[PDB]
Amino acid sequence: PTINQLVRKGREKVRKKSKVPALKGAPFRRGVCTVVRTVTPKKPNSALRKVAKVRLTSGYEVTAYIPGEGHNLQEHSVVLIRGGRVKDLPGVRYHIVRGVYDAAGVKDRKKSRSKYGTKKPKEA
Amino acid sequence: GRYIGPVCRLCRREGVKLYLKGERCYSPKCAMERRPYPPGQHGQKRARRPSDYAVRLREKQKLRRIYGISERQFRNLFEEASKKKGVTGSVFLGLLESRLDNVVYRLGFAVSRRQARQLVRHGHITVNGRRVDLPSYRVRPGDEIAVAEKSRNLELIRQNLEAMKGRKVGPWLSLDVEGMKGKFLRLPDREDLALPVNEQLVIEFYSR
Amino acid sequence: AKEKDTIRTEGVVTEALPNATFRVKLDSGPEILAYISGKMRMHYIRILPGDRVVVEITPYDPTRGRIVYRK
Amino acid sequence: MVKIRLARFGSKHNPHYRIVVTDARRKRDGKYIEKIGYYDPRKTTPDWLKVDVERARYWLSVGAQPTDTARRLLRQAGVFRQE
Amino acid sequence: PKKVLTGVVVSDKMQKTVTVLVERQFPHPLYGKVIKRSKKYLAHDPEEKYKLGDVVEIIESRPISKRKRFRVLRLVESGRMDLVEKYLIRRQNYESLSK
Amino acid sequence: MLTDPIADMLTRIRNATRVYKESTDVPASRFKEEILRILAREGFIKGYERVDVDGKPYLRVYLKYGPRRQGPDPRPEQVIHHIRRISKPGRRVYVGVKEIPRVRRGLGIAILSTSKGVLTDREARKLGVGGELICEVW
RNA sequence: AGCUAGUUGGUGGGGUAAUGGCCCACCAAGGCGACGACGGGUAGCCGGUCUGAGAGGAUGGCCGGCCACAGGGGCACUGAGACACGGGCCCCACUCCUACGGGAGGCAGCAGUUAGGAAUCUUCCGCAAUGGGCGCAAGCCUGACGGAGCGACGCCGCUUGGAGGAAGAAGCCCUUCGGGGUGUAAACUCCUGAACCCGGGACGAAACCCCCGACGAGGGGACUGACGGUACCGGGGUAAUAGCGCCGGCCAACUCCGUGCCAGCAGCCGCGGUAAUACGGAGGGCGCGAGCGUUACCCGGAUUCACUGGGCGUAAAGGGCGUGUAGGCGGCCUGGGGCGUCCCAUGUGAAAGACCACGGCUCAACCGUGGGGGAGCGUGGGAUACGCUCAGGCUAGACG
Ligand SMILES: [Mg+2]
Ligand SMILES: [Mg+2]
Ligand SMILES: [Mg+2]
Ligand SMILES: [Mg+2]
Ligand SMILES: [Mg+2]
Ligand SMILES: [Mg+2]
Ligand SMILES: [Mg+2]
Ligand SMILES: [Mg+2]
Ligand SMILES: [Mg+2]
Ligand SMILES: [Mg+2]
Ligand SMILES: [Mg+2]
Ligand SMILES: [Mg+2]
Ligand SMILES: [Mg+2]
Ligand SMILES: [Mg+2]
Ligand SMILES: [Mg+2]
Ligand SMILES: [Mg+2]
Ligand SMILES: [Mg+2]
Ligand SMILES: [Mg+2]
Ligand SMILES: [Mg+2]
Ligand SMILES: [Mg+2]
Ligand SMILES: [Mg+2]
Ligand SMILES: [Mg+2]
Ligand SMILES: [Mg+2]
Ligand SMILES: [Mg+2]
Ligand SMILES: [Mg+2]
Ligand SMILES: [Mg+2]
Ligand SMILES: [Mg+2]
Ligand SMILES: [Mg+2]
Ligand SMILES: [Mg+2]
Ligand SMILES: [Mg+2]
Ligand SMILES: [Mg+2]
Ligand SMILES: [Mg+2]
Ligand SMILES: [Mg+2]
Ligand SMILES: [Mg+2]
Ligand SMILES: [Mg+2]
Ligand SMILES: [Mg+2]
Ligand SMILES: [Mg+2]
Ligand SMILES: [Mg+2]
Ligand SMILES: [Mg+2]
Ligand SMILES: [Mg+2]
Ligand SMILES: [Mg+2]
Repeated sequence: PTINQLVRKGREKVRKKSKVPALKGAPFRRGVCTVVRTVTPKKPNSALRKVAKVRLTSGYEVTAYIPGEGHNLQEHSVVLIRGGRVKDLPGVRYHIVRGVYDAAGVKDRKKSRSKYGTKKPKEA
Repeated sequence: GRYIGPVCRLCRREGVKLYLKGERCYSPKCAMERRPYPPGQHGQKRARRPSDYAVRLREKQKLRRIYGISERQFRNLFEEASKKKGVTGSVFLGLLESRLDNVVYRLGFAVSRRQARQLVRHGHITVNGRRVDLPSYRVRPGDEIAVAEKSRNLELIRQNLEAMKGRKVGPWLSLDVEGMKGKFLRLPDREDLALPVNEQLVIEFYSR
Repeated sequence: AKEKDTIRTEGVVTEALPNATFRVKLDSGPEILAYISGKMRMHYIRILPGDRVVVEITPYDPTRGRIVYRK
Repeated sequence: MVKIRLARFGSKHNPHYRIVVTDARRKRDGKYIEKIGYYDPRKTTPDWLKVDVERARYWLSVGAQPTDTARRLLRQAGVFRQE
Repeated sequence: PKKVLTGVVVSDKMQKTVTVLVERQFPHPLYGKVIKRSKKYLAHDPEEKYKLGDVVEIIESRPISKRKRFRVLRLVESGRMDLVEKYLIRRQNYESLSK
Repeated sequence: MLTDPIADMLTRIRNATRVYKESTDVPASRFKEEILRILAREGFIKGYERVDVDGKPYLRVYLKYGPRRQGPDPRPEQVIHHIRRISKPGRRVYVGVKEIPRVRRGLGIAILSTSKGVLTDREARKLGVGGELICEVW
């Protein structure tokens, strides 16, 4: 437009939408689990994905993805949220970190380790 | 700190000679001389087209490995160079050279850069009358550097000196071959050095 | 690893849902939204409510299976 | 009260003091009126201490008061010197 | 300097008090464009001499009231009812703007 | 409204350059005349004069071009590649001695109305004065 | 979208160090507002910080300024100064004692407990330095401060060896069975000598005091150490922690086996339903490296809120048009004013940083010294082309 218009009104600033209500911009959040269940992905992909319905110390009821290949998660398991969309699962926004709390290191991982929070094999 | 471990492998990866063993990298043995190909399995695989980032990256790696440095340090040096007035590529190079280990190497107090660094570390080199033990020492021009007095007596250094007896010492430096001494005179230039570098590429890589 | 605890149980097809997600009244007991295998999708194999299909069921939560065998 | 005092800047073990003119009720690091000189305890430099004399004299005249160390420093660098 | 300001008498509806309109022109901090920016002021005048429509010199002063911090130095131009009227019309419109 | 005059003049010039008629007609101002003079000095136009169209004073513009060009797109080589009025009326910009913008690194020019008449970039620098950034030419 | 009744202005008084609707008595009936009032939400604010080519944008941790609040609220007193952080009173909320009548409290001081929470530190030594405050002084106080403790929390520095050493051991992996890879890597030779132990050992600290000099200037003397037997130097002296990410494209780096749209990976495209350079493993490689990756959050890339620097026939997007208010914007000539605007001088722009130079801690980070710049704002002077303004005219706009 014309600078006069700008002067009159101003530019409507990019109010940055939050991708994550982990509240506060809380870089993690620990919480307890409603139900450990399993979900169908979408139109492109098909695989029984291991999810957890999670209640948080923020106060929200959000679903969360569990990593690895063999989990050890119950229900009143104390869990730690990572945050970060998986693409496939809808309504799903937060990962869980395996390695601390009631999510321990996935055994039989020796390559991709830290991301899954599993300790080192003492080499011979 | 150090890279440490397998060296001539880096040279192989680069494809242009390093002289990073010194001798050995001088004898028919750097693997560059006898073996001239990428390391690991696909060492003999028909060359992938290097993406334009990749070439730059490779060049940077070459350069960084040449003087034997941590990458953070290198980055800092680059930043400093950029901050300074002049030709960044040339000035940066000069500054890099102006590190103590490099100086030691180029004056031939040790025959390899790693070796030079080691020597610097243990309490061997003496800056204007006092020992310094840090590879990242920035030696400003017109500066006098010696071998230590009670460390004056070691055989290796003598041998190295002898090797540097007869042949030329880089234009910006000069050495005393008897009193175990050496001057760093001028802050080295682009044309003053025969490096395998193309510093422009490195600079470009850094920009991002 | 590939942790195999998968229960290979048969069942009569109950309710035809979208996406080829067939409620299958199993020989085990309760019906779940068990969907169709990728193999079946590839070969173009139509299931109707009236077949005894094999559903490969998970022990974590018996709510979702997988129709593997053609009828 | 208006005080002429050293202020610590610098580092741990490696101290550095500014001969400064400031207020009584101020932070030892605080917004002083006027930087008048400098002194390093470590004697590390040949030009370790230096004051500007004229300004110091002026401050004294108004009625600024030196604390002890500051006073000593002034004496050393010649301000209380009379001729 | 006891700050010196140019502006017009928009209102006398008061004992001794004059209302002044300083149209200070300023640049915008961003878009370059210069804006006629108006601020109202209230000046003490110990005479009632200054009438509805006069441009006057307003001086930074010690306060006499809850926002009334200027004496009138002097008259500049008497009787420019144009700039008066604009303001009045704007004020009138303000009543029309609501609801 | 023929609203800004200078801008209008510039536009006319640009149009002329685009469609290659060695002369154009624009209404008459002192400001305009001064600008034209500056342009002439610099070399962007062969000259000008001021004649009459309908009992109204008018400034003719004797344009300039570079040599008739080779190959495809014959179009005589253009000397005024581009023109732009920066201090657009209402959006009025003001620059100082440390704010004269080095236009094309030196191969076009800016035009700066100053206290010291109507004048150019180098001149401004010499005289150490600032003013209004009416226009940019390259 | 209207708000306002001590609310706006007045006279007097009171109160105050001092103006004042701060408050009161009485009179007037205004005032502000779409140039964004009141209301809501949000929020300490800045020097700054990070980013960014810059303009900007976001941020305001520490460090310095200034405000504000010391359970919540409200108020005074005293004093030069508070409406008073470790001073008072009173109500409410809470924890402590109670012989039930009543009091005690306030760590948002250091240290820690407790809670929340992903997450944050030693119930540390010292008055030695500097500052504080009292005191003639000695001195006394000081969780200001100085330091140590813990944490790869961030940045920087250094170690985890180097010189040899096969046209190439084993180990392990592919194979087109020749061979290649790992890899000069190893082993082994030589040397060095971080760690480590012994020998010393600070600089930081010379004053305040004392005497000669008048209790001045000046001169001599003494005492003074938490850090810390630390740093550092002298001698010896051991080859002495490597990890994590990724490896389809972006994007640096590929093969084999396992697995079969399953298990899984994912930042996006998307990979996987039997030869997966995308999944699990194994080598190889690549990236950095005592760290690297994940997550949060900000800027960048987004010239994707566009002032620099975007658009609106069909992509999001011209309102249905008219009249018209504020507003914005404006023809040609001549003169004045000089508000904008420019210029020159200065005053300011505290320090720290950011920038240059130099110096110091064995380099660097860190830190010092000196300079320079600095948007903006104030004052003095000028300039008048350009906007503005006032005056006069002009007919090309407009109207008749
Ligand atoms: Mg490091
Ligand atoms: Mg299975
Ligand atoms: Mg009343
Ligand atoms: Mg009064
Ligand atoms: Mg009031
Ligand atoms: Mg609120
Ligand atoms: Mg802010
Ligand atoms: Mg602060
Ligand atoms: Mg207070
Ligand atoms: Mg209280
Ligand atoms: Mg209170
Ligand atoms: Mg008192
Ligand atoms: Mg009092
Ligand atoms: Mg109180
Ligand atoms: Mg505390
Ligand atoms: Mg606790
Ligand atoms: Mg907790
Ligand atoms: Mg601490
Ligand atoms: Mg004590
Ligand atoms: Mg003291
Ligand atoms: Mg006593
Ligand atoms: Mg401390
Ligand atoms: Mg550390
Ligand atoms: Mg070796
Ligand atoms: Mg000892
Ligand atoms: Mg080893
Ligand atoms: Mg992975
Ligand atoms: Mg990938
Ligand atoms: Mg793989
Ligand atoms: Mg990190
Ligand atoms: Mg634009
Ligand atoms: Mg667009
Ligand atoms: Mg459309
Ligand atoms: Mg319309
Ligand atoms: Mg109008
Ligand atoms: Mg106008
Ligand atoms: Mg400063
Ligand atoms: Mg400085
Ligand atoms: Mg130095
Ligand atoms: Mg007129
Ligand atoms: Mg007509």
